[PDB]
Amino acid sequence: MENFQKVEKIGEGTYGVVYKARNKLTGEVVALKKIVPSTAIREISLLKELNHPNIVKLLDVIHTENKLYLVFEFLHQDLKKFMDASALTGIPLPLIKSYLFQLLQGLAFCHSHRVLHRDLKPQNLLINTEGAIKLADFGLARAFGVPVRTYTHEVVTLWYRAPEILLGCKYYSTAVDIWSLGCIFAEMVTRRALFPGDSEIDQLFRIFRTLGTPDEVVWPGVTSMPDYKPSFPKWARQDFSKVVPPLDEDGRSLLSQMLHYDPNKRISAKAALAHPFFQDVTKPVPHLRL
Ligand SMILES: Brc1cnn2c(NCc3ccncc3)cc(-c3ccccc3)nc12
Repeated sequence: MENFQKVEKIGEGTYGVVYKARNKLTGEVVALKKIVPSTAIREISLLKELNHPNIVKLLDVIHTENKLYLVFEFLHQDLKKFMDASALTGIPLPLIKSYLFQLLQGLAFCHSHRVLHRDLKPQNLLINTEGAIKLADFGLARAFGVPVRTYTHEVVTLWYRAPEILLGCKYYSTAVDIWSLGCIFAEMVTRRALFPGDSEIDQLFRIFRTLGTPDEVVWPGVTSMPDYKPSFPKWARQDFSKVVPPLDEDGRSLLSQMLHYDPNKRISAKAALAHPFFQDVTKPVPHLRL
């Protein structure tokens, strides 16, 4: 770590503080994350080769004095801040579309190598002045786990958690990331979180009130899941036209396939890239005030 000069704190991550830092040598400006079982070291080390333009580059892993530091490529803004900033007018549809398209490419890449994110959320979607958006923290969950609270005691958000995780499926799939991204897509369009649960049951019930309480018809095997209870209330499903106005039919159709209950039926990232919603996709430049 003596090779880096911290510039400022840029975030409170799941596993530790995240700093903007300068490589005291090359002058490189980076993001430095403070986070060791050998399995974690091997898993993380593998992420160094998982490179794609829509994944924040993992530059190096530093293990010293039994402390772990991850050095990443630096980006100037995150999607949470960008969305807050664009609240008054909303993010233009062509930009939301470009972002979704790019994020789907990042997921398709990671998923092809059998790597899951498992904790996608606006805070870990990073943007630059060129119109790019990238996923940060891919693979860390499998390496370190996903805590209930952060090292700061901050509550880890449930808002984007897939229903199979909430229902106790132990061996969830790449579909969990498609669910999260669908939640984020709806939030960009409406300017409000889709399912802002504040406990596991609130999160589940918020999903059920919008998408209908799942049953054996829409999700074969659901009633057997570890945390499923026959006493869950039976709510009816709402129309997407009410949920994400005024998203067009193509967008509502895609969102519906990203939020399918049955993870087996949920659209894959690769199939989503082929959806008609992306027929007119472009890459606009966002207006960034740094
Ligand atoms: Br890797 C990583 C690379 N950049 N980066 C950024 N950049 C955005 C930013 C935010 C504030 N000041 C300057 C740049 C934020 C976070 C982050 C980590 C945890 C929580 C929130 C954001 N992680 C990262």
